[PDB]
Amino acid sequence: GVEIETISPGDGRTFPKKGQTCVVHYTGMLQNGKKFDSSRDRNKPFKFRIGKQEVIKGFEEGAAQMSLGQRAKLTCTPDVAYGATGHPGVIPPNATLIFDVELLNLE
Repeated sequence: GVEIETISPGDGRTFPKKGQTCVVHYTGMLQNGKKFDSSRDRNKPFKFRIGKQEVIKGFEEGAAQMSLGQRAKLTCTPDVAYGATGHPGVIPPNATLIFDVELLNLE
């Protein structure tokens, strides 16, 4: 259940592929709640690649459905990230997640 809500500007052509290492400014948001995570805090913008299941499934499908310079808004369903489990102390079980994602990558 990946729904993309894009703030317009960017290119719409540089799509990330497998074996490509990308740079994402993410920011976590809880539905009807406070924040829990931000790459803007540490300002080391989380260099990761595509094709190793490093990220969670809802964030992974949100990566390939974006392009260079775009600014989307993810809405991750509980069943793809942590809904049955819950990340201990940080994410409760059955939690729907919101992410502020801008793709300023390379490659």
